[PDB]
Order: sequence, then structure tokens, then C-alpha cells
Amino acid sequence: SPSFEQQFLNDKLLGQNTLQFTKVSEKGTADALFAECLESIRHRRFKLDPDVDNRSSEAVEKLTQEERAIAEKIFQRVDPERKIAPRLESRGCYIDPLWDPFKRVEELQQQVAQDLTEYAKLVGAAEARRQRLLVRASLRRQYRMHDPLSEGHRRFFGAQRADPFPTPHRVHERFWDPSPDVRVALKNNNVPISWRDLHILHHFVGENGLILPRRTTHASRYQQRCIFKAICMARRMALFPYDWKPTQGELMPVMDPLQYLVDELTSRYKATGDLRADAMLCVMLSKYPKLNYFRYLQYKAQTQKSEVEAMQQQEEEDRGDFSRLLRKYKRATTD
Amino acid sequence: GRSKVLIRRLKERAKKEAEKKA
Amino acid sequence: HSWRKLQLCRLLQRRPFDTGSPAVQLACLTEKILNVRAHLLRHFRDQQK
Amino acid sequence: KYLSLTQAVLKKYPNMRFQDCYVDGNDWSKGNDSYRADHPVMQFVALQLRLMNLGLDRHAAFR
Amino acid sequence: ALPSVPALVCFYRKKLYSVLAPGASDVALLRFLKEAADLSEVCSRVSPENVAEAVHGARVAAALTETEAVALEGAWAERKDVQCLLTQLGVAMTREQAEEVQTLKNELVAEDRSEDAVLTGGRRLFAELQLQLTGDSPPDREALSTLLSDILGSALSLPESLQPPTGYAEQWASLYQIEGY
Amino acid sequence: DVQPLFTSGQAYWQFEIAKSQANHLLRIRSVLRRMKAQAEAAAQ
Amino acid sequence: MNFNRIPTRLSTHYVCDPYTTLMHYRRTFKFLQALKAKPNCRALCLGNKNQVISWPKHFDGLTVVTSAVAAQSSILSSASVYYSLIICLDPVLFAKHLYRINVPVLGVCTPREIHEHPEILKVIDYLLP
Amino acid sequence: KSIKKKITGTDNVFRHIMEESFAVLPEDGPEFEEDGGVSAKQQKSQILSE
Amino acid sequence: MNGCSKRKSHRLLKPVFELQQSFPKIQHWQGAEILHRLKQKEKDAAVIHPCIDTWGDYAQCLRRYPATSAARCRVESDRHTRCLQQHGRWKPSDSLEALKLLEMFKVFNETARFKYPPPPVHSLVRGCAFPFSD
Amino acid sequence: PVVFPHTRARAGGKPIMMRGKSGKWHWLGPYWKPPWAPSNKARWPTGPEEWAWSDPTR
Amino acid sequence: MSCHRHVFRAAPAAVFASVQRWGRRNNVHKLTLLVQTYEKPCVKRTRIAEEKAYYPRWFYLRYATEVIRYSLKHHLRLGQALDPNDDQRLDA
Amino acid sequence: VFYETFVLFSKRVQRADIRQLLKQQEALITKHHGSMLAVRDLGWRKTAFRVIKPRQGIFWFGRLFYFSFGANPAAITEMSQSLQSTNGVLRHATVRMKKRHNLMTYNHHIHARD
RNA sequence: AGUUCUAUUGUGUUAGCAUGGUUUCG
RNA sequence: AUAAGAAUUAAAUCUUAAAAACAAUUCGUUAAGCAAAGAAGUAGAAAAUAAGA
Repeated sequence: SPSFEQQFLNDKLLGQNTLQFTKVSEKGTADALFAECLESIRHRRFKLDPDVDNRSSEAVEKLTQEERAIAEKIFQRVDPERKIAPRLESRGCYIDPLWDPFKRVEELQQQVAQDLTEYAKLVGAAEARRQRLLVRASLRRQYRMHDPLSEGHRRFFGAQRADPFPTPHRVHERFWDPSPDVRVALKNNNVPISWRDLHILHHFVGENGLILPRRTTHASRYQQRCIFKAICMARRMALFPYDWKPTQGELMPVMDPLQYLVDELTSRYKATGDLRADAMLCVMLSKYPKLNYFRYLQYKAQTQKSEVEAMQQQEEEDRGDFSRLLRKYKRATTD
Repeated sequence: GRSKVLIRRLKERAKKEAEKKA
Repeated sequence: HSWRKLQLCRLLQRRPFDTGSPAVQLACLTEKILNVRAHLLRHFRDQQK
Repeated sequence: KYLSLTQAVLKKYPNMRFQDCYVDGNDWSKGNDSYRADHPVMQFVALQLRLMNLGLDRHAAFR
Repeated sequence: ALPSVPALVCFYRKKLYSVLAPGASDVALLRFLKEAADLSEVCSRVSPENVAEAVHGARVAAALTETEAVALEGAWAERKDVQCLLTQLGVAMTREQAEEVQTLKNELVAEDRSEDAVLTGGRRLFAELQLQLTGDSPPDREALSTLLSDILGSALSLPESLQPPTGYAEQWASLYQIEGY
Repeated sequence: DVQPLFTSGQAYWQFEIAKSQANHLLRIRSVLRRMKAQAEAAAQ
Repeated sequence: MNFNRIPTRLSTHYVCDPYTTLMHYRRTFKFLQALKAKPNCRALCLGNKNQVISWPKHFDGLTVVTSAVAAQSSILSSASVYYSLIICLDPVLFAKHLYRINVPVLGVCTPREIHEHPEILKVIDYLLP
Repeated sequence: KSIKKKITGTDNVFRHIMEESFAVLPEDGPEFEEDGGVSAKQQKSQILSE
Repeated sequence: MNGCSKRKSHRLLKPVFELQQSFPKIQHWQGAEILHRLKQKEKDAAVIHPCIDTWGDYAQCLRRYPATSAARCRVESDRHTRCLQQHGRWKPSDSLEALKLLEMFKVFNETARFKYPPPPVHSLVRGCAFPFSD
Repeated sequence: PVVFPHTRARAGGKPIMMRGKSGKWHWLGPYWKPPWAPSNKARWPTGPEEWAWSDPTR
Repeated sequence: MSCHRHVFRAAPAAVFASVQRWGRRNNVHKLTLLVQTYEKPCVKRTRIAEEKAYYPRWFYLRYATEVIRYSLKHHLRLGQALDPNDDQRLDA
Repeated sequence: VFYETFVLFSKRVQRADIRQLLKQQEALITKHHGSMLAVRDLGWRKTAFRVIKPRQGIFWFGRLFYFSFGANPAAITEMSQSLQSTNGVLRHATVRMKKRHNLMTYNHHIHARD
């Protein structure tokens, strides 16, 4: 009985993002046994399910284009340094686990898998494969319309792009609004910008090679002066161009290349979790012990401690559901 | 103008003649 | 220059942190005048000084 | 005093700008943050200033 | 907040003192261990002559040179240093440990350590003053007068009864000369 | 018929996305069961 | 949506506060009662076309100045013969014409108008917020 | 690449690091974890079981 | 169930004819000259007709080539077809000049030769005399 | 204590830029704040932006 | 620097127009004319003062004309001052 | 007074030449009462443009070195003149070390926020 | 207001340098 | 003489010329003296200079 992930999530688009709805428990635990019982009972009730439970309504434009623009602006103001996105992995922070609307999605996927396997049992494997291909095509078609704030939604619903009301190009400094990337660049790391920050100076120089004005860079006056000095010194040292933006090979900061490599591998292992980056950092830890691995080691320790805490919690639950989970609500509210 | 150019032309001619002689 | 002014202050001060008493002010102004005179003897073209 | 109280409350709770986002009167663009008297931000700052007049500190009134 | 590992940190009574970072020399490691032992101080230390043999045996078990042997012997034979003595004396003064302060002050005053006068003079004077003040009997004013004059670089501010009874560049540099701590 | 109230707009964004995904799955399941019924009727 | 100066100071309106409005009502009630206690007295009402169609645009008071040399002349000069009370709803618009008018004037206006043109208090005799 | 504009004689320290890494992590092994980073681990800690 | 409880009257959702930014008042003639430059750079298409120039070009090309016009005149033919399809139902614009539209907003500064008109009184005055006695 | 404020008269005068084609400041620079000037808070109502550096030390 | 444009699946006239736009927004012709002949310092003072006074006015009037064109295109009506105390309640 | 010096040697420069230059710089530091703090190699880096060094040739990259030293302010002019006179060195720059943004302390996570 | 220290310096004098109009050389 | 370059409202002076090293255009390399193109809103604190025509 192939599941939804077994059937359809091996495609590129479908397999890209795959949220987790339930904790994974190793075979031989009370959680695993209860999950098995629930799956069996749910499959049997799917067999003895009525027609009214699969009623669906036609899809319509969730938002107008102007309302989408307003929502995007408000989300950006909420998170001015980061990009707005449906962080369905961080979902638990915003929506309480008990009120997750994705349990319906999980159960519907289970039902679709059961329906497809029964159809294969009845009509034939070739027809089942035809239907699986058709369902894959439909999922690919409907992949990019789920997000009301995406361009896929607009394209699917055939809505013309909004024509925003004109705004002034020359406004007061009070209203200047940089993009998140320019904002991160300008803030640097809470440190004034130096010529050694060759990874960022490209933002404040135009394609013509001329240094951008303050109205364009959206930098404070002190920051503008610091950036001008940094660019002038880099140019005099011949690590920054004079008449164009730096080549992609010139973007390393003025620092130790091996420390840069360690930083990049740590960033990869934290953002996505590259096992290759983890192995490279592990070997570098001993091969070059004169570099700085504080963040990498701290993340490793945090993960190990979280694993130990989860194991202790599982042992407590096996002995009997203890007051930890109840506290996560009652004690948190009392605090 | 018409002084530096003439002087430099004469200088180049003299230098070429001397180098050829040498 | 700051070290020399500190020494004069410790010589002529009311108490450990007294730097505004007129005696200490006189000492510091004298030291500053001497420093600027030396700087002018070097950079004789520095008119603002 | 609302000019600063509203900024403080918005910086603590950015999500208050969603409320009545489509209603004329609430200007949430950067550099303005001027809400209607019936906006949650305005009610919050009004209650805080009322408590301050009653004689509490800014932080106590905020809490 | 260790930049890298493995590392050896040393805390002197809940206070960071030194950190030996990864990839250090054997001589540096031995100096670290010796300094830790000195600061801390049945129990004994290997002789500085045999320190090289001990290190070689430890290396063999875990798995010498003419200059390495001499360096190890000298490092292990060195006595306490200015940083250790000053830190110990400061902590003892803050803890009002009379006997400690006394012993540490005597060690610092020892003649062989006179080379470190420029670094130890103020601490020595203030240790003497603190001992005199903390003495159970009321402080002797005559004794206090000498130390106070030494510290202040003068005796014009003391009570009268307790007071004890050429070149251009030289003359113009004498102005900035004050002899108090 | 009655849906919950959240404190942030992120929650409503994800709620709407989940609703759309569930409705698409419902359409697929209904079509599959209709095909099931048609096949059963044809066989019988 | 806005790219202009943001004011930092708000001015109170004592003339149009609750107690001041109550006093305005109390003082105007007595004058209105006394006026109505006398017979054959008409009250003129002036407003703006955008705040009132049915209302006539011409009356006895209106003078309808037509010459350039008569620009300075008021248009409500003769209202005193016919009327014993002018109830005005556009004091800002009619200020130059209600100035030193020989009949009592009861003006209705907003605190914003009063503060932006305080000179209307020199042409208004009774105020009803 | 041009011989008169490129860099030659440099160590391939990164390639050596990759080759040594192959020892701890087989080259024919998974490229990611079950939970892909901070966000995935947050999801794991914030999803309930049955 | 949950949803907005007030009208979606936001001026972004319902754009309105207004200047959202103020600016120190400009001399009237300077502003007029700047607006004239802007209009010239835009080339307001108030010509006899957008299709007239395309037709003229097509006819001139046909006259120049009386034999091989079938192959010569194809770019012109496509341009004329596009112009007919786009501006076929073309009506000359009937609106006030931007100069007057901005005088309405009071953007400019009164000079010696330009003054804003005084508020209308004759047209706006509405009088209602009623009896008030007894 | 009740003490009057000090005078707003300062030595040297006001910034002057040398006449001619040099561009040199005969006295003071372009960032000079005159004594008769409003407060910094008055002149900069917004205050530091969210992307400015909290610590200005280099 | 020198702007480089690739004439690919486009008209050479269009690419030349883009190059002209780049030159105009970079003031290349202005600088060439300035350096072709000597400008005395006082003339430069007057010119810079004139430009600094003039261009903001042009930008504001450009914004105004853009708003006018948008309103004419979208048949927008003149605004009325938002009356406060309006409940702004849906008629539903 | 603490300073940091950055040098860009050409490919023609050798380890022996680098050692000789560093020895000369430390000699100047000691003469001016200073002390060399640290020396580091920042690897081979391509130049943003071709360096046409007169009477030496044309180069398209360089090896970057850094050394930090405390010395009397009077030593900087001599050090700069010596580095300028040196042939192999393509470019050099000496600055006053800063409390926060210096290669001694602000040496990691200059580009990676997390 | 003044003195000392503190963080910052498109201010004035400074040895040298990176870049560039122009002229120059082939 | 003449053409070309250059320039001009249009011309002329001027430079080169007959296969070219420096009249003019294109490409490299140094050399010399010289040095505010690019980065700061005289705007926004209520902050406002002179009865009238």
C-alpha cells in the first residue's frame, strides 16, 4: 500500500517541500503502536466513508491584487530584515499544534493513497499507473496556486497585475525604505563598514562604477561616509574595481580563506544541513585547529542536548504521560 | 601648438639619425 | 602631551580629579599653548593654529 | 506623547498593523504609523496614558 | 567562548586566568601546568632535570632534543612570577587574609625579586599599609607616616607632629616630575 | 463553518494555504471515488 | 500614502468643550426665548449650497453686487430692515459680510474652523457648537 | 582561463578536505539529514505525535 | 466566519485624485515652463489621428514602389494594421491642462501676475427667511 | 539651585570659506553647529534608523 | 564606465535608444561639454546653485504629472476630507 | 600606537623575498621602539583589474599578506617608503588598528550572519 | 561658558599613491 | 600648386602628403607636469527679516 509520499512526492516540485505532521517514533514504542492502530482504523473508516465527506468547492481568488500588495507591505514591516514566506516548518510558533489545519491535508493524502491502491487492485496496474500519472500532472498544475501572495496564484486565476498609484521618487529621509538585502548590508554586523568588507561594497556602487548617492543607498550619513572611505581604500589596494561591479570571484572578504570556508560550511549546515559540509568541518576541526569553530560546535552541542531531552521525554511518556507537556501550556501561561 | 610639436619632431629626427649612424 | 598635562594637574590639583580649579586650568592652558607653539614651529604654514 | 507610545507598542507587537488594514484612516507606511482612534494601537496608547495620568510609570502602564 | 578545541582553561577562584589554545608546544604546556600548580600552592613535583624524561615517557606511552631538554628543565625550574604573585596578593587583600597577605608581601619584597620593582612597588606599599591598618592594636601613627609619605610622594599634607624632621632640558623637564603613586 | 482567530497574519496565510491544499485533495478524492463507482457499475 | 510633515503638538479647543458648549446653549436659549416672545420678527438663515437645492438662492437681504467699483460693498447690508437674527452656517465664507452687521448673529461652526480663522469671533455674537 | 591571467601552483586544499571527508562520510551517502537544519528541527520539536 | 468588519475604503484599494506629497510653493511661471517641458517630452498624441501618419507612410511607400510594393511594403503594412487595431476607436482627449489641475490643488505660489480666485459668494450663498415669533 | 544659562558667544567667529579657486576653509568646517541652534532631538525627530549601528566606535 | 549592450532578438535602434538613456541619466554629454571648455569658479558656483534650486521642483512636478495621468486613465474622482467619527461599518 | 599593514606581492616574489621584507620591517619597528604583533597570509587573490607596474610588467593577481605591529608614529613614513621602493610588492597600505573592526579580533563571520 | 577624559571626525598643515583629462613615445 | 586633416555662419592661417613613425583616426607602452568627475536635501522646529503702493 504505497503512501502519498511513496507515490507522488518523488517528483521535483512535489518532492521539494514535504512538511511533517506527526512525530516519527521507532518501532516498538507505545506511540508507534497507537499510530498503527489509528492508521488501520482510519483506513477501514475510509472504506466505510460516505460521499458527503469528499465534497469540494471551486477555487476563487483569495485576495485582490491591491489587498495582496497591502498584505505584502505589512508582512515586510513585521519582518523588515527577512523575506516574507510561508514558513510552514516554523508553523508551530504561529499556530498552536492542537489547531493545525494540516491534519486534514495529511488525512486527505492518506485517503487518496488508499483510493489509488484500491483502484489498482480493482481495475488493473496499467490503469492505476495512468491515473497516478494524471494525478501527478494535476498536482504539478496546482502546485503554485496554493499561496495567495505568490505569482503562481495570480497566474492560475488569470488576474491582471495591479497598477499602483504613483508615488514620489524624491521623498523625505523619514520615508526611505530599503529592501531587506540592502538593510542587512547597511547594518553589516553591528560594526561600521571597513574596506575589508569586499562582500558588500558592490551594493553601493552602480553598474557604471560610480558610488551610489545616499538617496539610493538609504544609508545614514555616517554609514555613507564609512562606505565611501572603504571603497576608496579598496580601490587603492586594487581589490575593488574602478569602472564596474566586482566580479563574482572578488567577493571574498579580506580575511583568512580557510576561516571563510569554515564560515560558509557552517552556514550551509545550519540553513540546509549539508552532510558534506558537516564532514568537511569535522575534518578541518583537527587538520587546522587554528581557526574558529565556535558557532559550529555550539550548534552541534545544541542538537545533541535537544536529542537527549527528547529521549528523556519519550522515556517519561513511556512510563506514563508526565507533566512536561502540560507545563508547556500551564507553566508558560503562568510565567 | 606649433612650437613643442616642431621641436619634438626635430628631436626625433636627430635621435633617429644618430642611432642609425651608431 | 596628555601625560604632561596629567603630571601638572597632579602637581597643582585640589584633589585627585580636580581639573577645573583655576590653578589646574592655568597649568593645562600653559601646556596647550606650548604644544601649539611647537606644532607651529614645525608646520609654520598652519594658519588656523 | 502618542507619537512615541505608538512607536513603542508597534515595535513590541508588529502584528497590530494588520487590524483594519483596509480601512481608510490607518496609514501604516514607514514614516507615518498614524492609526484611527478606534485602532487597537490607539486604544492601547490611550489606556496607557490614562493609567500614567492616574499616576503609574510608563512601563507599569504598558504592562 | 573557546575559539577552538581542544583547550585548557584555568580559573583562579572562579575567575578566568589563562587559556592554552590548541596546537601549543610542549614547553608551553609544561609552563601552563607549572603556573597552575604554583597558583594553587603526599604532593610533589618531578625534578626539573627529570622533567624531560617524564615528558618523553608520556609521549611514548601516548603514541627529545638538545634544545627541548634544556627548555623544559628551565621552564620547570622557574619559580613564581610577577603576574601570579600580584593576583594572589590582590585576592588576599580583598579577602583580608592577614597571614596570606603577609607571606605574599614578604615573597614580593624578597631581594631577588627587586628586578620587578617597577611592577610591584605600589602593590607592596599598599600591602604594607593594609597590614598596618588591619593589625589588631590601633595603628601606629609614626609607622603609618612613613608609608603614607612614600605613597603620596611628599609629607606636606601630614600632621606636623608626625612629619619626619643645570641644563636647559633638565631644568625644564624637572617640572613634570612627581614622585607619588 | 466557524474558523479560529489568530494573533498574527502569518497564521492566516498558512491557514488559507492549508485550506486550498485540502480542497484540491478533496476534488481529487471525489473524482477518484466517482471513477471507482463507474468502474464497479460497468463491471456489474 | 503620506509623505508630509507629521505634527508633534495638538491644540485644545476650550471654546467648544463640553462645559463651554453647555454655557453657549444656556446663554443662547434666553436670547432666543426673549426674541420669540416679541411679535412680527423674522430670522434669516444663511448657509452653503453644499451643506443645505430647494432653498432659494435669492432673498431680500441679498444685494447681488455686479460692478467692480462695488466689490468692497457688503451683500447683507439691508438685512437689518427685515430680520432680527441671522443664523449663519458658513461664518468663514460670510465673515467679511457679517462684520459689523447691525443684527445679532448666531453662528454654527466647528472647532477647526474657529481655530483656523479666529477672526470669525469678531463677527459672531452667539455660538452654537 | 588564460595561462597569463590565471593562478597556478596553488594547493587544492579544498579538494584535499573533500577527499578526507569522504572517509567520515562515504561519497555514496545521503547529502542531507532527516531534519534539514534549524527550521526542520523547530518543526520536529513543534509537531505533536498521535 | 472571522473577517473584516469595516468597509475596505483604504485609498490604496480606492485610488483618489490627490497629491500625496506637499512641496514648497513654486513660482507660477516656472511651474508652467516645467509642465510644458514635461508635455513636450511626452508628446501628447493629439494629432489629426494616430492612424493618419501610418496611412501616409504606407501610401508614400506604395507611390515610391509601384511594382514591387507587395514585398517592399510589409513593415509599413504591419505597422498600419497595428495602428488600426489599437487606435481605431480613437477619440481626442477632453480634459483640463495639468497646469489648471495643479492650480486647483494650490501647488504654485502667487506671483505679481497670478493670483488665486477669491472664494465664490454669489453662486454659493443660499438664504432662507422664515417667521420666528409667538 | 537657580543658575542662569551661559552666553552663546564663542571665540573665533563663524565658518568662512576662502574666496577664490582653492575651496579651503578659512575657519571651521561644514558640520559646525551654531550656538543658536535647536536641539539635536528637535532637528532629528526620527532618530536612528533600524539599520544604523548602535555602537559608532570603529 | 563604458556601457555595453547586446543586440540580440531586438532592434539596433532600440539598443541605441537604451544607450542614449544611459548616457542621459549619467550626464555624460554634460560632462563632455563642461570639459571641452574652461569654466571659471564663479560661473561654476552660480551653475551649481541654479541646478540645486531647480531640479527638486522638476521632480515634484514630474510626480504631479504622473499622478494626473494615472487619475485621468483610471477615471478617478477628487477626494473629500475623511470625516472623523464615521463608523466605517459594513452595510451587511 | 598599533598599526596593520597589508601587502600584495606579485607571483615573481618568493618566500625568501617575503622573509627578507618582513625582517626589514621588523628592524624598522625595533628601531622605532615598536614590536611586531602578528603576521598572516590571506592567500592568492585576483586583482579587480590588471596592475601595470612600471618597469616590472603587467599582473592579473597577487598574494596578500598582513602584519600587525605596535610602533612609534614616526616609523610609518620610513616603512611606507621602504615598501614603495621594494620591487616585488605590487600594492601596500598601512592603517591604524581599530578596536572592533581589525583583523586581530573581527576575523570571522564577516560575511556569514549565521 | 571654561579644564580633563571619552566616541567621532569631507576642518588646517603634511612625506609619500591609486586613478584620470591633456600632451608625449612606437 | 593641389587634395586630406583641422576650423568656421561660410572661409582662410596652419599640419601631412606621393605609400605612412606620428598631419588626423585606431591599438600598446611608458614619460612629463597638473588635480573637488563620482559620495553632504541652504527644504521638515511653530523658527517666520522690512506698515504702502
